[PDB]
Amino acid sequence: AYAQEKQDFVQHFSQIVRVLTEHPEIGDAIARLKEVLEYNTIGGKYNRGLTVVVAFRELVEPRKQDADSLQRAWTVGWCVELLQAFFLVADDIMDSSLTRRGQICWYQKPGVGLDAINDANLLEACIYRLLKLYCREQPYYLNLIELFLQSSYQTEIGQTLDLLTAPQGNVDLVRFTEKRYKSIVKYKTAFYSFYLPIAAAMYMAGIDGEKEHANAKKILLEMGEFAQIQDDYLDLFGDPSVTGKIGTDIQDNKCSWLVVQCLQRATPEQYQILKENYGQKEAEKVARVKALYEELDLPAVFLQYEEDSYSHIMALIEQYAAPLPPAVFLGLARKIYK
Amino acid sequence: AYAQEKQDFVQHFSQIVRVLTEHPEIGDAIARLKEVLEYNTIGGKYNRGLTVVVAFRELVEPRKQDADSLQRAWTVGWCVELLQAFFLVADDIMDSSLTRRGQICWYQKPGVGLDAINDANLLEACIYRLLKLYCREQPYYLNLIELFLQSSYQTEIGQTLDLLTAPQGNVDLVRFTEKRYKSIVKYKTAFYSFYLPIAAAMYMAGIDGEKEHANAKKILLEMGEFAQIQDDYLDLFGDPSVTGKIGTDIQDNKCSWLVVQCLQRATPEQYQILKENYGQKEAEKVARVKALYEELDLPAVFLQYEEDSYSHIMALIEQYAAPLPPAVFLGLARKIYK
Ligand SMILES: O=P(O)(O)C(O)(Cc1cccnc1)P(=O)(O)O
Ligand SMILES: O=P(O)(O)C(O)(Cc1cccnc1)P(=O)(O)O
Ligand SMILES: [Mg+2]
Ligand SMILES: [Mg+2]
Ligand SMILES: [Mg+2]
Ligand SMILES: [Mg+2]
Ligand SMILES: [Mg+2]
Ligand SMILES: [Mg+2]
Repeated sequence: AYAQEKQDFVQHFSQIVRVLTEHPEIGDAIARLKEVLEYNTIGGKYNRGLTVVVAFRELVEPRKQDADSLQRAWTVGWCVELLQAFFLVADDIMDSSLTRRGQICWYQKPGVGLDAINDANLLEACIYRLLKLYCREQPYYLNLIELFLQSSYQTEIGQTLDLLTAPQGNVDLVRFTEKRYKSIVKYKTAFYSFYLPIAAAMYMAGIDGEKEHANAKKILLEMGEFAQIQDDYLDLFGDPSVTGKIGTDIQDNKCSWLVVQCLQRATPEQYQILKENYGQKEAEKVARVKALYEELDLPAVFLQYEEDSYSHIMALIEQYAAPLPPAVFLGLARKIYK
Repeated sequence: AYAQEKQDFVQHFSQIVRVLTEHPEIGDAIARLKEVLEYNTIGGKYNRGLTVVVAFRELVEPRKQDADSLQRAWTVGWCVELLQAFFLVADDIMDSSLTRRGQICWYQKPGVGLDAINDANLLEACIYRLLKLYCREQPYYLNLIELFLQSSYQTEIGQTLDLLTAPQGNVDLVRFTEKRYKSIVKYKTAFYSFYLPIAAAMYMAGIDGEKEHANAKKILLEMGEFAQIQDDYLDLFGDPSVTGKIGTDIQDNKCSWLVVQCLQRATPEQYQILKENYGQKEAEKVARVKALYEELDLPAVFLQYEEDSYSHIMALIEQYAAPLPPAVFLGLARKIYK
C-alpha cells in the first residue's frame, strides 16, 4: 500500500537532492536547481512515484529486492515525480494559474517569472541524470530512457491539443466534443500519469513483452481518462484547501469535461448563456457558467459517471490484468476513486 | 565544405518534416508541430547541423558512406538544429527578444504567446523521435541519446548561470567578472554548439574513446567561448540586417563580454555611468552605455581579441587534433572566424 510508504518515499528525496546538487564554478546554478527541486517536487501526494515503488515490490520476487534494487525503484519513482514537476511548472505558466500544492505557483514568485521555463527544463534533465547514475548498468536502462522520452512526447502532443482547443479570446464551443475531449486527455494525462509508472516497474521487473504492456495500457489509459475528468470536475467544484490550487478552466476557455457535458444537455437559451460567458476573465461571467452547470445538475452527472467509470475500470482489470497481480491495478484504483 | 552542402542539407528538411508529421485524432496537434518546425528550424545558417554532415564525411571511409548511413548523418545534423531551435524559442521568451532570423520571434506572434513554451519542448522531443526512427539499430544509438541529453543539461545549467547573473531590476556589476563570464559561456553555448555536432559525428564513425573525445573537447569548447564572445559583441555592434535579430543584452542586465571588458577599463566616473544606465529598458540609458563602450574603444579591443583567439584556437588544433583530420576543426574555424 501507498498510505504507509508516503513517509518512506519522501525520506529518499534528501538523497535525490544531494546526488543532483553535488566543478565549483556552476555552484550558484546548482544552488538554484536545489531551490527548484525543493519548491516543485515536494508538496504533492506522490501517487505516481509511489506507484512505481509499490508495483515494483509487487512484481519482483522478494529474494530479488536487495538494497540496491530497491534504491533503483525509489529513484525511478522520483523520476516520475520530476517529470510531473516539469510538466506542472510549465503548465501553470501556460494556464495562467495562481497556486499549486497550497502555495503560489513557482513562476508567480517575485524574482522567478518566466525564468521558470528554464527551471522546468532542468527538472526534466534531472530524470536522465538519475537514470544514468543509478540504472546505466541494468538491462532495462534503454527501455526506461525511451519510456520517459515517449511519455514526454505524448504529454506534449496532448498539451498542444489542449491549448489549440482553448484559444484565448475566441469562442470554441464547436470543438468541445466528447471525441476531442477523449483525445486530449489520453495524450496529455493518461500516458504519463498511469501507464508510465506501472510500465517503468514492469521493465525493472524484466516484464518487457509488447502484449503484456498493451494489456496493462488498456486498463491504465482508461483509468487516466477518469483521473482527468475528476481533475476537470474539481477545477470548479473542489475545495482549494483540499486540491491545493485554484481552478482556471472556464477563464482559460478549456475543453473541460464539464463544458462538454453542458453542451450535450443545454437548451438553445443555455447554449447562448455559455457562449456569452465562457472563456473570459470577468468573475461575474465565470459565476454565470458555474450557475448554469449547477442548473444542469452536472455534479450529479459527475457522481453517476464516477460510479459507471469505476465499474468499467474494474471490468477491464478482470479482462486484462493477467498474468500481473490484480493488486497492482486495484491499489491504483483505490488512490483515484474516492 | 559547408557553403556547398547548405542547399543539400536544407533539401532533407522536407523528409524530416514528413516523417515527423505522419492516429487522425491528433491531426490538429500534428499540423501545429509542422508549423512550429517550419517557422523555427528554418532561416538560420545551419552551421551546427552541417558540421555533423561534413565531419561524418571526413571521418568515415567513403566505401562506408552508403545511402542509409548518409541519411542517418543528415538526420542527426537536423537533430542538432532541432536542439538549437528548442533552446532559441525558449531563450527568446526569457530574454524578451523581438526578432530572430529576420522575422518576429515565435512567442511574439499574435496567437502564439506563452504556448511557445510547449512548442519549444516539442522541438526537443522530435530529436529523440528521429534518433529512434533512423538510428535505433546502430551501435552508437545510446551514445547519441546520452550526448543529446547531456548537451541539454549543460546548456540549461549555463542558462541558469546567465539568468542568475542578470537579475531584472537589480544592479549586478559585482558579478560581471571574466571568471563568471567564462563559466556561463562554456555551459550555455560551447558544449551544444561545438562539442555536440563533432562528437555526434565521432560516435557515428565509431570513434567512442574517452581520450579522443576529451582532446576534441579541448579545441571545441575554446572555439565555443569565442563564438559567444562574438555573439555578445554583435548584440550591440552587429547589423540586424545581417544577424537577423535585435540585441537585448544591455536592457536585460546581461554578463556580456562587452560589460566585462568595460568594467576592467572603466575609470570611477565611467563605472558610475555604467551603474546608472545598465540593465534598464530606457532607450536613452542603453544609448549611454553604447557611447561608453565606444569611448573605451571596445570594438578595437574585440578585433584584437578575435586575432588572439584565432591564433590560440589554431595552436590548440596543432596540439590536440590528432589522429582526427585537422580539416574537421579548420572548416569549423572558417565558419566562425570572419
Ligand atoms: O493540475 P492541472 O493544472 O489542473 C492539470 O491537470 C495539469 C496537467 C499538466 C500536463 C498534463 N496533464 C495535466 P490541467 O491539464 O492543466 O487541468
Ligand atoms: O541568439 P542569442 O539570443 O544572442 C543567444 O546566443 C542564444 C543562446 C541560447 C541558449 C544558449 N546559448 C545561446 P544568448 O545566449 O541569449 O545571447
Ligand atoms: Mg493547468
Ligand atoms: Mg493545462
Ligand atoms: Mg485541471
Ligand atoms: Mg537570447
Ligand atoms: Mg539568452
Ligand atoms: Mg546574444
